[PDB]
Amino acid sequence: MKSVVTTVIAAADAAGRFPSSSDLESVQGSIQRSAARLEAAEKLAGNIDAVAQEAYNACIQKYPYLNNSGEANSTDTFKAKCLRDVKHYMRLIQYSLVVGGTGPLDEWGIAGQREVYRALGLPTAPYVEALSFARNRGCAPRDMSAQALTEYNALLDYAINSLS
Amino acid sequence: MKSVVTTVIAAADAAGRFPSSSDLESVQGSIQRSAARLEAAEKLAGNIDAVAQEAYNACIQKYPYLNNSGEANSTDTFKAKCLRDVKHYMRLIQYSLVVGGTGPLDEWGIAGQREVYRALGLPTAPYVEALSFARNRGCAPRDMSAQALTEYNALLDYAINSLS
Amino acid sequence: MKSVVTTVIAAADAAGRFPSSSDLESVQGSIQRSAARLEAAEKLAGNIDAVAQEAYNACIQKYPYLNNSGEANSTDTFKAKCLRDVKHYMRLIQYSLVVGGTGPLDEWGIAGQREVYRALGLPTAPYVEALSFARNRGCAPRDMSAQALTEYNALLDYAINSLS
Amino acid sequence: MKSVVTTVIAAADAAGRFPSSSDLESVQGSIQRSAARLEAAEKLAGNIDAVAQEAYNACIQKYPYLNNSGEANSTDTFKAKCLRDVKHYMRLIQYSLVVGGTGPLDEWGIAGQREVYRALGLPTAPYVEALSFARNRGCAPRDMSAQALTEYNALLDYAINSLS
Amino acid sequence: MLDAFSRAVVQADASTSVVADMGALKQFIAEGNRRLDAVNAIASNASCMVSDAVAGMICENQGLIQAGGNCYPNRRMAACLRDAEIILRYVTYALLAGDASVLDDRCLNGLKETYAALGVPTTSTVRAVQIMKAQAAAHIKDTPSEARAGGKLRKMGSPVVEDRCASLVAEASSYFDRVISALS
Amino acid sequence: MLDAFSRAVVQADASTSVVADMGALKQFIAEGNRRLDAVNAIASNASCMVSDAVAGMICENQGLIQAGGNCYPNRRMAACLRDAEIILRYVTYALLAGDASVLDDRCLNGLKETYAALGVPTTSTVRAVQIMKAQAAAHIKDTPSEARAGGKLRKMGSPVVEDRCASLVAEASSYFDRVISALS
Amino acid sequence: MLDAFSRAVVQADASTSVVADMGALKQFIAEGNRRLDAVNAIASNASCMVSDAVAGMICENQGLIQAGGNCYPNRRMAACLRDAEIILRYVTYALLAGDASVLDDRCLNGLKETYAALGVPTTSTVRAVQIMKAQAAAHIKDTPSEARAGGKLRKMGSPVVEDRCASLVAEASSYFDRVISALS
Amino acid sequence: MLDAFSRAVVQADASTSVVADMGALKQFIAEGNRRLDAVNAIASNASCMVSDAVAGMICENQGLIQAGGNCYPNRRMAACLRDAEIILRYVTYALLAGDASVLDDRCLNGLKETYAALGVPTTSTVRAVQIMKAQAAAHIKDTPSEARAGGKLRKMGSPVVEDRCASLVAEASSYFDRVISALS
Ligand SMILES: *C(=C)C1=C(C)[C@@H](Cc2[nH]c(/C=C3N=C(/C=C4\NC(=O)[C@H](C)[C@H]4[C@@H](*)C)C(C)=C\3CCC(=O)O)c(CCC(=O)O)c2C)NC1=O
Ligand SMILES: *C(=C)C1=C(C)[C@@H](Cc2[nH]c(/C=C3N=C(/C=C4\NC(=O)[C@H](C)[C@H]4[C@@H](*)C)C(C)=C\3CCC(=O)O)c(CCC(=O)O)c2C)NC1=O
Ligand SMILES: *C(=C)C1=C(C)[C@@H](Cc2[nH]c(/C=C3N=C(/C=C4\NC(=O)[C@H](C)[C@H]4[C@@H](*)C)C(C)=C\3CCC(=O)O)c(CCC(=O)O)c2C)NC1=O
Ligand SMILES: *C(=C)C1=C(C)[C@@H](Cc2[nH]c(/C=C3N=C(/C=C4\NC(=O)[C@H](C)[C@H]4[C@@H](*)C)C(C)=C\3CCC(=O)O)c(CCC(=O)O)c2C)NC1=O
Ligand SMILES: *[C@@H](C)[C@H]1/C(=C/C2=NC(=C\c3[nH]c(C[C@H]4NC(=O)C(C=C)=C4C)c(C)c3CCC(=O)O)/C(CCC(=O)O)=C2C)NC(=O)[C@@H]1C
Ligand SMILES: *[C@@H](C)[C@H]1/C(=C/C2=NC(=C\c3[nH]c(C[C@H]4NC(=O)C(C=C)=C4C)c(C)c3CCC(=O)O)/C(CCC(=O)O)=C2C)NC(=O)[C@@H]1C
Ligand SMILES: *[C@@H](C)[C@H]1/C(=C/C2=NC(=C\c3[nH]c(C[C@H]4NC(=O)C(C=C)=C4C)c(C)c3CCC(=O)O)/C(CCC(=O)O)=C2C)NC(=O)[C@@H]1C
Ligand SMILES: *[C@@H](C)[C@H]1/C(=C/C2=NC(=C\c3[nH]c(C[C@H]4NC(=O)C(C=C)=C4C)c(C)c3CCC(=O)O)/C(CCC(=O)O)=C2C)NC(=O)[C@@H]1C
Ligand SMILES: *[C@H](C)[C@H]1/C(=C/C2=NC(=C\c3[nH]c(C[C@H]4NC(=O)C(C=C)=C4C)c(C)c3CCC(=O)O)/C(CCC(=O)O)=C2C)NC(=O)[C@@H]1C
Ligand SMILES: *[C@H](C)[C@H]1/C(=C/C2=NC(=C\c3[nH]c(C[C@H]4NC(=O)C(C=C)=C4C)c(C)c3CCC(=O)O)/C(CCC(=O)O)=C2C)NC(=O)[C@@H]1C
Ligand SMILES: *[C@H](C)[C@H]1/C(=C/C2=NC(=C\c3[nH]c(C[C@H]4NC(=O)C(C=C)=C4C)c(C)c3CCC(=O)O)/C(CCC(=O)O)=C2C)NC(=O)[C@@H]1C
Ligand SMILES: *[C@H](C)[C@H]1/C(=C/C2=NC(=C\c3[nH]c(C[C@H]4NC(=O)C(C=C)=C4C)c(C)c3CCC(=O)O)/C(CCC(=O)O)=C2C)NC(=O)[C@@H]1C
Ligand SMILES: *[C@H](C)[C@H]1/C(=C/C2=NC(=C\c3[nH]c(C[C@H]4NC(=O)C(C=C)=C4C)c(C)c3CCC(=O)O)/C(CCC(=O)O)=C2C)NC(=O)[C@@H]1C
Ligand SMILES: O=P([O-])([O-])O
Ligand SMILES: O=P([O-])([O-])O
Ligand SMILES: O=P([O-])([O-])O
Ligand SMILES: O=P([O-])([O-])O
Ligand SMILES: O=P([O-])([O-])O
Ligand SMILES: O=P([O-])([O-])O
Ligand SMILES: O=P([O-])([O-])O
Ligand SMILES: O=P([O-])([O-])O
Ligand code: NA
Ligand code: NA
Ligand code: NA
Ligand code: NA
Ligand code: NA
Repeated sequence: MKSVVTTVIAAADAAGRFPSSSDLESVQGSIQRSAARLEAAEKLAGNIDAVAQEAYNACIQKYPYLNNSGEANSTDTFKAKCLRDVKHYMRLIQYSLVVGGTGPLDEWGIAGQREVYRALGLPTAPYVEALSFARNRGCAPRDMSAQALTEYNALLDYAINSLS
Repeated sequence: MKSVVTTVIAAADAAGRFPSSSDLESVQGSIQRSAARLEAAEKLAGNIDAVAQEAYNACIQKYPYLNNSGEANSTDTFKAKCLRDVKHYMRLIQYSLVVGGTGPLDEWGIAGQREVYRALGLPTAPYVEALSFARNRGCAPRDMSAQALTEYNALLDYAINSLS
Repeated sequence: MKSVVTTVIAAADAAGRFPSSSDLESVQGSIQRSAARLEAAEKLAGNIDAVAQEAYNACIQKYPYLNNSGEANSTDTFKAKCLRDVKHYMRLIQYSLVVGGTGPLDEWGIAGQREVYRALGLPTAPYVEALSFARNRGCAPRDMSAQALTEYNALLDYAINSLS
Repeated sequence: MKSVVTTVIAAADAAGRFPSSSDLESVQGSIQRSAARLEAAEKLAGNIDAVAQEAYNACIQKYPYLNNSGEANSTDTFKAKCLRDVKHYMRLIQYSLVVGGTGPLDEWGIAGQREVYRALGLPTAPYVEALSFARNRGCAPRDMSAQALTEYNALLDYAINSLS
Repeated sequence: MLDAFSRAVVQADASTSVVADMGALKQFIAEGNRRLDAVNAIASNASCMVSDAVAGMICENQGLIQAGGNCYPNRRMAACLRDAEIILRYVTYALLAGDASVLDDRCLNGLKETYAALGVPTTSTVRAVQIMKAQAAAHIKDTPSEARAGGKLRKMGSPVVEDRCASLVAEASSYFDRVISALS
Repeated sequence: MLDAFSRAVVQADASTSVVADMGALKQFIAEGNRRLDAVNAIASNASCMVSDAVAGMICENQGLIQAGGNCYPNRRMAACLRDAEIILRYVTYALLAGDASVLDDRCLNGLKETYAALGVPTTSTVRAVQIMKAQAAAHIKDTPSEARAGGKLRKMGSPVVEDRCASLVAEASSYFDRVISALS
Repeated sequence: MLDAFSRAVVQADASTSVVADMGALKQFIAEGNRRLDAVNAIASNASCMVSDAVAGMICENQGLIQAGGNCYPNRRMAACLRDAEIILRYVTYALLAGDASVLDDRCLNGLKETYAALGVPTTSTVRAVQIMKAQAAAHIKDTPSEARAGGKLRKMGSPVVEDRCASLVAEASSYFDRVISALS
Repeated sequence: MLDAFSRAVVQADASTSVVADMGALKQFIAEGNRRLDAVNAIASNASCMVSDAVAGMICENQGLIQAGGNCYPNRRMAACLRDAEIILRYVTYALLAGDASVLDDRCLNGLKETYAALGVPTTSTVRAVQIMKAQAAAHIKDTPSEARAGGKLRKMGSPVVEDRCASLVAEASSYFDRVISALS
């Protein structure tokens, strides 16, 4: 699971090395940046339902054709799954804020996503719009500090890039 | 050359990734730890000759047989080389403090050292003793701060471990 | 284990060949040379303790610093182990004379030697001097035939090379 | 070209080794066996036309159908080429006795032989009979010493095996 | 690869000397947070940048999307998009490291010869890289325009200073210039 | 591999729930400098630890260096020294990460079976590990004795607290105990 | 692989002792020329031996060359011929070395399982190996019969002794028995 | 690779003729024991030769061990020691075979071009090979000097003849000259 520490351990192990000076220095970066990313993680842990609900609503507002017969937001099951999927991305962003690398999002969100959505005929633009809404929505210090918001926004952009 | 940033870049490149959260976080560690290691680097840059001279002196005091006819410190040229060698290690330590990883020591000191010393009949114990003397010599706050001295000592132990 | 016959069998097997002319001819060389090397092996078998003792004694005479507190010949246990080690190399030489290839010395003496002596901070120069003494000591016809002595000396020089 | 010495060199090179005891011992086998094989080589060099002629005559005696219309010994050009081919094998045997390994026979006779004879519709049994006649013909000490004859016969059987 | 600090060490080693000027190195550290922001600004906008740059290259040279053109058929368009991303990726590594060596060594060396053997057109390659250079400068300054953003505008929200990180803009632009230099 | 933070994530993902407990995470961060000192204390002393542990295993069990012993001949001694280093290396990774997964996955899984196929004696392996555990504890606490240091004593110079990093000593010891459990 | 001499050294090494008793070893040297003749006798006749042995196996069991038989169709007959030759080749290596290790390590290990998975019949394989054992005995003694030679008789012309190399015949035979036992 | 005898066979095959001149080949055989002594003389002293030669090359050119020198830093010194040993190894193979083919084919072909691309200096490589040539000549003749032996003198003890193996010294020296000519 990609984080600061697992990246440097994997590099050390590939070379048969004990942890050395740059490995310790890297982990000091986690000590320093952790406050911002855990602040965002805590915000998101407390308010993920509302955050996901509004992002979902925004993507349907953008693309009302999804409500038409045969389309991906058209049935009660579909509506529930689409909201659930937005919440899954947010949860994986919460995890990635906890870890301080993209591992959770990479392994549990991104890997396979394109194949799944192609198979099920799910368009990617609504996913992008939900995440895009969420990315443009936050402001500091209203919602969280400026650096917490930097961390949150970076993970949303990471997700957006993976679907673009 | 191994450092915080080249390690993360190499890991990113192997996976076809742009820099991501854990890469930036790792580099913040360099921002943080730099003061300590650069303090040590400055001290060593300003006093390298005296530091090497006393460490060299200590290894010959330990192993006076090196002066006896035929041995590795017994002539003027040999004497000069041995002191020079001790200074090379301390210069590579200075470089490693600047870089924040062991790259300079690895690439320009450690690689090949055992084969060179073997071929030339040069015993490794006196190298270890010079570095050991240097490792036990420093104290804080006299010579530098406690964390500068931690950086300095860790690289000396890195070099000692390479020869042990 | 490397010998005349295992070398030619390995080469034949790699090519899917029965033994052929050059394989048989190689083994004729063992029939011819065995007299010299087995003579040396029998001499060494019958006098190994004295031969190793004088080699050990020579290496300590060259390096009296080994007797000093904290050095590798400084305790009764260490003195016994050093003599033992010299005897191990002579025993492996005896085995190599029996086999007619360097297999026993390569597999049971040389492989790992550098790593062992490094880890224990044992200097290699005393091993080299013991073997060197042994190499320069014999003369023919006093000790054995001139071709026997050639065989014995060649294996001592093979061991010296491995440590040099 | 496979010989005693090239086999041990190739094995030493694959392992990054200088020549060692078993390599020298193998070559002493060539010093010893060379008398036998160079005796056979000398006799064959001096009498190759007669040796080849009678072997060729024997193979046609065994297979007179080869003289019939359309068969492989039925024209003057075919007759000349068949005898020439018998002589080629005997010359390669002569070379193999000189080298002390099968290299010249392997590379210049055996390699490709089955493809060539198949393409031209040439039966192998007459080749085998020529070599078989040659193999059963010699006697010692009339033609050469018993050990020279053993070398000659072994290469003839090596050639027969390659065609059987 | 090297970084800005090992680059200084290589220069010192040329005269078997200690690194004595702590000044420029302490400047790298002082601007370290800005440098992280600059990298974030590019990486965070990379898909948009690549797509827009390749599209721009094409709208300025329609021959690329007609028979015989090097972004025709779909396979070639795809390969071009991939390359523009690769290039931007290695530029971003150079900016994180504060040194061009990873870009030079892992992306640029052999690129001219590779493209010449394939018939990838230099003129158009240059334009794609120029557009990415301009995009990168705007994102580092956090001044992208609505006019160029095609409904996809992003603001980074870093602490603003009057020069808008001019030295980092210049450095980033120098790396894009190295890409272009490597084609001739 | 996992680390202490991704461990919490995997536990939460098992119930597709957010990570709610920030306090435990913040405690990891608060002891981060002491953790880095603990790792530095082992890594810095690793050659001395390994050699002393293997030598101690041998002085307590002379069978290992006598005929048919598993540290005879040189090749076997060298393999053993290498193994003790490998085990210490993966224990130190586990301590840096705050999680045993790298040690389980990359070192311990399959190792008991590998050793049974080679005949590497379990009681001696365990003893080498026990010695390394005791060394690690003393170096983390920065209280090695002269009596065990063989004239090679090192002082770390970390800032002293009354408990001398008891929690990290217990955690490091737990990783050595995991090795012992897996291999016996 | 080991040879007769290295086998003796492995014995001595088990007690960390010099090789003192050299009588058996000096006998190997005194019988070395006859061992080379024994090897030459088998290698020189190997194609005849293999073909005759597989043909004998078959003439004693026509099921092998009928529907469902393990030497039917041509590819199976060819594979059988190839195997008999492989086996004979490794037996000759064992005889040259004076030690079965090459044969056990490089030929016999896993052979039973291989044949089981393929359905190669043990009874028939054993008979082929038994025929080759008899052939090799007669060629080592240099007493093949015209009756069994099918117009292809060869005489080796080695110097005759009363026992006709009984010791080497027994040793060769033991290697063939080892092949058979590996299928038991 | 070829040896002295297969070289003669290649020459004979160029006119599809038997090898008739047995004399030069019977001279090879007569000098075989001295050839094995000559190879033993070099192989047995190889470490001392290589280290002394490379040290000699350096003491005559101190530029090699200064900044920018091709034996600086440790890695380059090691690579150079490795190469001198490789070269000597291949020369010794050629002397054992009595033919340069192994040396030309496996060591010298492409070597000058390899060194040019790396910037390995020619004059210095030649010097190291010159010193090894001179050492080899002394060891073959069994007349090394105390002056040059640095307290590591070895005597071979081979049976002395008045010419001290003049033909083999010329031959060995010719192989070293081949190396030097290939690198010049
Ligand atoms: C074809 C008709 C054609 C185009 C396609 C387009 C290409 C083009 N783009 C620019 C400049 C920029 N594009 C930017 C991209 C983005 N901004 C964002 O906010 C999102 C994240 C992203 C993707 C849309 C940016 C930042 C710029 C920089 C300038 C600015 O922001 O104002 C150019 C100009 C390049 C140059 O200066 O040489 C071009 C040509 N133009 C077309 O004609
Ligand atoms: C054989 C006669 C034999 C030994 C060899 C020795 C092995 C042994 N070692 C310990 C404990 C420690 N060894 C330590 C090592 C070092 N300390 C240093 O300062 C340097 C860097 C390094 C290498 C020498 C350390 C730190 C300890 C911890 C205890 C302490 O410091 O006081 C033990 C005890 C292990 C246990 O408690 O189970 C043993 C057995 N002893 C021998 O008998
Ligand atoms: C099928 C009708 C059938 C056979 C085919 C044949 C098989 C068989 N062969 C032997 C014994 C030997 N065969 C030998 C082979 C050869 N002798 C030579 O001179 C040439 C070079 C070579 C190939 C033809 C030899 C040497 C023997 C040994 C005995 C001897 O020489 O007298 C046997 C007997 C096996 C046994 O004893 O168990 C068999 C069965 N027999 C068939 O029925
Ligand atoms: C540096 C100032 C410097 C040197 C280092 C040295 C290099 C050098 N060495 C020789 C000649 C030989 N060296 C030999 C080596 C050995 N002899 C032994 O007995 C042992 C086993 C071995 C290792 C020490 C030998 C055999 C010679 C041959 C000459 C001799 O024996 O007298 C030379 C001379 C090369 C030549 O003749 O062209 C040089 C330059 N000299 C330095 O100045
Ligand atoms: C040009 C690049 C920008 C700009 C950037 C500035 N950033 C400044 C401060 C700052 N940035 C960060 C985030 C950065 N550090 C990290 O550790 C990580 C990720 C791990 C990132 C992305 C931090 C933490 C800080 C310091 C805190 C703060 O000041 O709020 C900054 C001010 C300091 C300086 O002058 O260098 C600037 C100028 N500014 C601009 O005007 C353009 C748009
Ligand atoms: C048990 C491990 C020790 C012990 C350790 C303590 N270390 C404390 C502080 C500290 N350590 C470092 C160095 C560390 N941080 C890094 O970034 C790097 C390398 C990149 C390393 C090696 C720093 C920077 C600090 C903080 C500065 C300081 O306090 O001086 C520390 C105090 C904080 C705390 O209570 O956690 C402790 C206790 N202490 C002991 O008693 C044993 C010997
Ligand atoms: C059972 C195997 C035989 C038999 C064999 C004997 N061979 C004897 C002597 C002998 N054989 C060779 C040839 C051999 N040596 C080589 O170097 C090579 C190839 C490179 C081969 C093939 C030599 C040189 C000699 C020695 C000279 C001589 O004796 O003429 C031999 C006599 C010595 C002894 O008793 O061991 C025997 C008995 N004898 C038999 O009766 C069966 C058929
Ligand atoms: C120049 C190279 C020397 C020198 C050499 C001579 N060696 C002579 C004889 C000889 N050497 C050996 C050992 C050799 N044969 C082997 O089988 C093996 C290893 C397997 C080796 C190392 C033997 C067995 C013999 C024959 C026994 C003997 O003569 O004592 C030799 C004399 C014969 C000849 O003239 O060719 C010479 C001259 N002599 C010199 O002056 C320089 C130093
Ligand atoms: C800065 C003043 C902005 C801006 C911000 C507004 N946000 C408003 C409501 C709102 N925002 C969110 C997302 C936020 N909550 C979280 O928990 C997280 C992340 C974990 C984020 C980023 C939510 C769920 C809500 C609704 C609940 C709430 O009021 O907090 C808001 C109120 C009016 C509105 O809903 O638009 C404002 C004003 N508004 C701006 O125009 C500037 C650019
Ligand atoms: C703490 C008070 C120690 C202690 C320290 C002493 N060190 C003394 C001299 C000394 N130390 C060094 C090494 C130091 N200089 C550097 O530039 C660097 C690293 C870059 C280090 C680690 C040198 C070269 C010297 C000699 C020059 C000088 O005096 O500064 C020293 C003076 C007396 C002496 O030489 O021993 C002391 C007192 N002494 C102690 O007793 C505690 C444990
Ligand atoms: C001092 C603690 C020793 C000692 C040392 C001597 N070293 C000798 C030669 C030598 N040293 C090195 C390593 C050095 N060169 C580098 O480029 C670097 C790192 C960048 C280092 C650390 C090399 C490569 C060499 C060989 C080339 C040369 O001569 O410079 C030396 C001369 C040995 C000889 O010529 O026979 C000595 C005496 N002497 C002592 O007593 C202790 C063991
Ligand atoms: C040739 C005349 C030499 C020389 C030789 C001397 N050796 C003496 C004693 C001696 N040598 C050995 C080693 C020898 N014994 C073995 O078993 C083996 C190999 C297996 C070898 C090489 C031993 C153990 C001894 C002591 C017992 C004994 O006397 O045999 C010796 C006696 C005086 C002395 O001890 O130095 C001589 C004269 N001396 C020379 O000066 C020329 C060059
Ligand atoms: C042993 C006494 C045999 C036997 C042998 C005879 N061979 C006869 C003639 C003959 N043999 C060869 C082949 C021979 N010459 C060579 O140069 C070489 C190898 C290089 C070999 C193996 C030739 C070419 C000839 C014809 C020329 C000649 O007379 O030498 C021979 C004469 C009568 C005949 O032609 O058969 C005999 C007696 N004869 C026997 O009865 C026993 C079993
Ligand atoms: O993984 P993906 O499916 O390619 O997104
Ligand atoms: O690299 P090294 O030589 O092994 O130290
Ligand atoms: O094996 P080594 O350790 O390299 O001697
Ligand atoms: O090579 P070959 O054709 O198979 O004979
Ligand atoms: O590491 P690099 O060489 O830069 O790729
Ligand atoms: O990464 P991993 O799977 O833990 O080894
Ligand atoms: O060599 P080997 O192990 O017998 O196969
Ligand atoms: O074998 P070779 O071809 O000479 O490498
Ligand atoms: Na993308
Ligand atoms: Na070490
Ligand atoms: Na060596
Ligand atoms: Na065949
Ligand atoms: Na267990």
